Amino acid sequence: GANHFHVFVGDLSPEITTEDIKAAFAPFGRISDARVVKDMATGKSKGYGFVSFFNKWDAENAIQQMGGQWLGGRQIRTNW
Repeated sequence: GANHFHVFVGDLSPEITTEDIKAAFAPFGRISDARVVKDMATGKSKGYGFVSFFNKWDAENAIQQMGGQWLGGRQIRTNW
């Protein structure tokens, strides 16, 4: 169907899950999908995740606003 606008999130704490990373990016707008990439073998957090918004003037906010903000005792990268 119609494509969404995907936001990369780097430097996540290993304790961070799909539940709380969705809660951190919910204040900007509604989320079509969000997840933290786990390793297929072990199941621990790889370090990064994705958050896809419906609107672009929304992900654009989420990238600029969260660029270096603390989440789980670690500053995060944000980009497309």
